[PDB]
Amino acid sequence: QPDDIEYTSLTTAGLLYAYAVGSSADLAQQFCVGDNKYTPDDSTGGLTTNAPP
Amino acid sequence: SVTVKRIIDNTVIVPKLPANEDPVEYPADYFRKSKEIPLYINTTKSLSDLRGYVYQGLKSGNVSIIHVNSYLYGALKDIRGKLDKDWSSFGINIGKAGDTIGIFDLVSLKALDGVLPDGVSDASRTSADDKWLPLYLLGLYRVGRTQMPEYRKKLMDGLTNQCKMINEQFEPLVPEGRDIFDVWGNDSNYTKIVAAVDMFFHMFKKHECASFRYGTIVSRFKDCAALATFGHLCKITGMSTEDVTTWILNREVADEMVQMMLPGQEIDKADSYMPYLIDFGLSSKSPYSSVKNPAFHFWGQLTALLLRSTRARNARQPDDIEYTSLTTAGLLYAYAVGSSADLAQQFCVGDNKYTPDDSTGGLTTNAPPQGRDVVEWLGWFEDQNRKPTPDMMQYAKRAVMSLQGLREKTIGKYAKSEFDK
Amino acid sequence: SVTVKRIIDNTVIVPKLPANEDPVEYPADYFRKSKEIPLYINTTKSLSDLRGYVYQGLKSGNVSIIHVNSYLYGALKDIRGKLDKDWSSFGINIGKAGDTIGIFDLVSLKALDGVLPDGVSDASRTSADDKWLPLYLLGLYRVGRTQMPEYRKKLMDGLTNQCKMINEQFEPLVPEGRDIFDVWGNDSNYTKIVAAVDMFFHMFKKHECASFRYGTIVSRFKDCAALATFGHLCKITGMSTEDVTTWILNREVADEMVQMMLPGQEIDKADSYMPYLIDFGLSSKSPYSSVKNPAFHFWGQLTALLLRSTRARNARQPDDIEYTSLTTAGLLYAYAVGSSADLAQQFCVGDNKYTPDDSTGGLTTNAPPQGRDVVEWLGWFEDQNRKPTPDMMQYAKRAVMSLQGLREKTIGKYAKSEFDK
Amino acid sequence: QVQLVETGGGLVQTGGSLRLSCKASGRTFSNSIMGWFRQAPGKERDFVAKISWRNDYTTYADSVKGRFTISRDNASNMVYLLMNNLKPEDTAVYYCAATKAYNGGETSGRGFYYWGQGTQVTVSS
Amino acid sequence: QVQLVETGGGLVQTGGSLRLSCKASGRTFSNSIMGWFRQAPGKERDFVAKISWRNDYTTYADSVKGRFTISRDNASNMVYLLMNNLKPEDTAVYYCAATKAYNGGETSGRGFYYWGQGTQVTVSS
RNA sequence: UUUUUUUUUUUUUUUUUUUUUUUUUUUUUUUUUUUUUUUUUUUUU
Repeated sequence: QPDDIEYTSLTTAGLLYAYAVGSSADLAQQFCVGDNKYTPDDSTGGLTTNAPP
Repeated sequence: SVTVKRIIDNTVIVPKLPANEDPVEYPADYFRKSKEIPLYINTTKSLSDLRGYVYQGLKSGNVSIIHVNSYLYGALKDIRGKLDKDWSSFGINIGKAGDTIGIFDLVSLKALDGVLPDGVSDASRTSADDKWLPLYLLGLYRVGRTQMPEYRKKLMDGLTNQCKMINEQFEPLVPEGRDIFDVWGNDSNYTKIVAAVDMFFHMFKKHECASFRYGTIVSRFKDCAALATFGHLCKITGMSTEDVTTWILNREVADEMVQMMLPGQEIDKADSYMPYLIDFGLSSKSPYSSVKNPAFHFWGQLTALLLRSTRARNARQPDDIEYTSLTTAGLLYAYAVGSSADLAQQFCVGDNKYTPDDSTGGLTTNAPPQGRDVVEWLGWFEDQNRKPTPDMMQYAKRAVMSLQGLREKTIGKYAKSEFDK
Repeated sequence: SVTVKRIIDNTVIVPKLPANEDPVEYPADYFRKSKEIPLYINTTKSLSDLRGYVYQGLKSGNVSIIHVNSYLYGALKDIRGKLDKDWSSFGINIGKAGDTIGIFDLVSLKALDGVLPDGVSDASRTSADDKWLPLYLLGLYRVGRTQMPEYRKKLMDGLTNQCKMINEQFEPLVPEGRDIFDVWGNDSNYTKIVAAVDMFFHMFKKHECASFRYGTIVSRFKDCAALATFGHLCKITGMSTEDVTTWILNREVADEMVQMMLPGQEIDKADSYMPYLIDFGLSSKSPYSSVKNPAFHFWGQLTALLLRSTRARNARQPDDIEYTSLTTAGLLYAYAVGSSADLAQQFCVGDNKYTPDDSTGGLTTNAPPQGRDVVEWLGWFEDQNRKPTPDMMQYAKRAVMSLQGLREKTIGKYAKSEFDK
Repeated sequence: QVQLVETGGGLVQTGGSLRLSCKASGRTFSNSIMGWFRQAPGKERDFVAKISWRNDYTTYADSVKGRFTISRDNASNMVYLLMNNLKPEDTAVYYCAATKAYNGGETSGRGFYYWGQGTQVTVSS
Repeated sequence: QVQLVETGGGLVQTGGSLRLSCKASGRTFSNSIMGWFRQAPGKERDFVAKISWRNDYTTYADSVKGRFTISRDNASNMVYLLMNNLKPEDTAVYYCAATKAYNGGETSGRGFYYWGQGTQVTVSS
């Protein structure tokens, strides 16, 4: 742990970055068989706001 | 590569990383260069001389690897086996139909040239030694490749097999002897010998000298760990190799899967030069190793562990990979295989089978999918906002809890430390 | 095999795995080739010579297996019996009605050609030594099969059975002797001898020398554990072989179950060559082993353990199988057998029996089925969304808890650690 | 053995009405979006209506808004398309479509793994 | 990629009305501000109306207050601009804009990462 | 009296790394640390 740095701000930035990478797994289908891929549903309109990106 | 700039003054910055080539060599990219692998060996000394040469060389600390190779050739030279079918690999017909081939028909014998050691020869060493002296020399290729001292019970079981060959066999090595044969794996000709032994007796499993495979078996698929975890995952889940290939949901795991599934390396052929691509010098950097395929090893090994694998507990956790995304992928895959047991009747008595009921009109939505389709489980996982449900984390907890005797730097301690709290 | 594509760019990938043959050899496929099994033995040296050869060779570490075979033929040849009915197997009429056959009628005697000395000759050894030396040599096979300090546990009974024949018997081997007779497991003629002994005395039971089949009983159904788990399941559940067969809900267990039940291997004959297919060299790879039928072993054993079997808690957990699906299929089976007690009156006094009341009209929902039909329990399990009910998991907990002293790598510790918590 | 069976088509005059039934069988369509498409003679198949599983949220093509009423019954495993106030423009071959669980259904045809053989709808003057 | 499609423009007389529809696809706009811009040839591209994801908060330019009516449907993934009481000054090319998630949508064009090709709107006497 | 990290020569900053590697897995075979047969209160003149 180096000396004479802004431990607080750096910890908050690394906290938001680590929580972003941890939350957003960004899973996506890579291989398919019968040429059937995951097609997401866009008809979800209940307004699921206040959720992380 | 995309333009990056600092917003405070529009200064352009080019983020770049120290590169590491480490190119990977496939076995097929070798036989298009040379249509045969050479084995350099010295044929001047006689058999009875080399016998005592490496006996008294074994008893002391001094011994020449040229003497043990040049002795192994003479000891294993006049051994034969008749093929039941044609044998060919990488455009090399080493045998054909009812041919009777030998162990060194796989490699082309050349000649080693230079100064030879004097070798403090010994006499009075009869021929029965050659019944086990190769098995010794071969087995120490295995013992010398493990650095844990407790694990070198392999030397004791070598003493058991040789003691089976001759009842009064006793280790011709000092307790310092563990220093002697470790460098034996560094002589490319020695590795080309053990690889030829195991590649030989892998076709002839009925031969009386099959015990010689002890020690040489670690040469087959040496530096090929990830390719084995692919079969382990294809065995623990129960899904075909293609179906498991569909559950790959990470970019790195997909690139490594394509790297492993290059279609010209004979990874499905039974008796081929491929499993010995390291000792045979076919490749200096393997394409099927957990060093060049870390994300696949971590992913498949963790997914196997969550499915109650007894082998996966001690697999090592590689460095510099996306542990978070890979763990969410293995969590979803594992929970999908655990939830969807896919039970179905197999045998019937009065030709009455379980007929399902389609009249269930209550609409039990927001329930996990019924099978193991990647397409459905990805959508169900998108209904949970791509965050694991409490039943998933509890499923993983119930699988990694009651895991005792966990070594450091293993995926077992990783999953235990990740899900048991 | 189906085509797999990487959706990033329509590139084709072919996932393939290192195959492994390991084919399975059945006993009947042997007798269609050769209509008799040969036993190689040397008849030159007399009996009283071999009695001393083996005796003084036993006192030391050096003893020839050819000497103990050639001796055992002499010590057992004079013993014969008479059949109560015909005895034939795989089209080999070894006896007929009241024929008096010998222990070596089961095989055909051939001659072993090779060089062999007298080792050590010994006199003074009476013919009474011929009354226990065979029993000793045969028991050393059973002692040589196991490898742990219970080696001595079976050895000391090998002693306990000798003081019956001669009160002053003492093991003519050193404590090192644990290395001596393990070797004897690899001599084909020895395994054929012990297999002939057990196949013989299995017909003429309570014959005065039936104490010899101690040590040769481990040869009957050697490498045939899976069918023993089938009989154990049919005994613990209380159902028929067909009804138990219907409760197989996994494709792997189905393939293995069809593999075991080949209609031409005499697996139901009383006295047959089949139980000794390993030692009688009839098969190099057994069809009915917990190595070629791992899923049926784990399933049929875990289901027995959940039904409070005592044999099951020490059965070993096979590697590379579908642990999750097999556990669910065993939980449904065990829960159906445990809930459906199916109590029914068996005897009546005043010719009055229990008459059930059909005048109950309450819409009983989710009440488990009344019997052990797979067809109904699959529908009920379908109503539970193919997830074990909390009363199911609770039942498994009540069945595996309070289990103490569970050896590692067993299904007992697996069921305890999987259900109890 | 999953399949969609369409019935109810035929030839009618302009302004008439038809009712199209779709029997879905082989699996469970609880979390599946069901739909209808139509193939004009010499033209690629086009979207007309889709009904989801989330509160029966329906999406229609602009060519049929106000004329077609799509519905579904999960207890009967049926999907209906009510064709009122028809036009010769509506003359085509109507197919029933089904989607894998929690998988989206798009108007272009993306998603919709399951299809039927279809039925004929002819509208004349 | 994510794209925005504008339909419903055209040439009308002064006092008429148009209905611009914008289809936003390619991602999720649950926490994204939608909006409309316009550009007259030879003049600056200007702001007309925007609607946020918070309570559908509407912000109008003074040049259209009382005449235009912007709305959005998230279940339909669309955003409409209702153009009542049109003027010749309202002659322009109208673009649909959608800012990134949790980001502001300013009048200058700040934010508003996504844009559409636009639709023509001409108003004459 | 001074003083005030039981801080600091300078570099440095996994008590990381030759390379390769990754179940302190595996000869094969098998896997109740079951069984001679009876037999089953470490019951009883």
